[PDB]
Amino acid sequence: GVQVETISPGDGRTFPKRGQTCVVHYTGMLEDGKKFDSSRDRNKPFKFMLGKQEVIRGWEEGVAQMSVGQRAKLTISPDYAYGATGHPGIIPPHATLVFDVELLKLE
Repeated sequence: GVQVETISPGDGRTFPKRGQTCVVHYTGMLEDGKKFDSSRDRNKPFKFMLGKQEVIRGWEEGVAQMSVGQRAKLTISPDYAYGATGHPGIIPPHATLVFDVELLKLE
């Protein structure tokens, strides 16, 4: 399902763990390449404890594969995201997500 892909290498070491405050700039675009979200546009770094289940399952799972300082593409499967439900008002149901994640810093 989810198929996170390395873009550019990080430390190659510190993968995300339980309870860590993951910190990433990112953007979010559909399969079509149409965007729906940007971390940077806000210019605010995005922060989330991993395993907290506060996010879509694919984000919760696939970020862990990334290293600190790594840039990576999250081609998250819809089932691991909003899926058939879809994100109301934004993401149409059954749409694979594509994130240009950059793991700034685990915290």
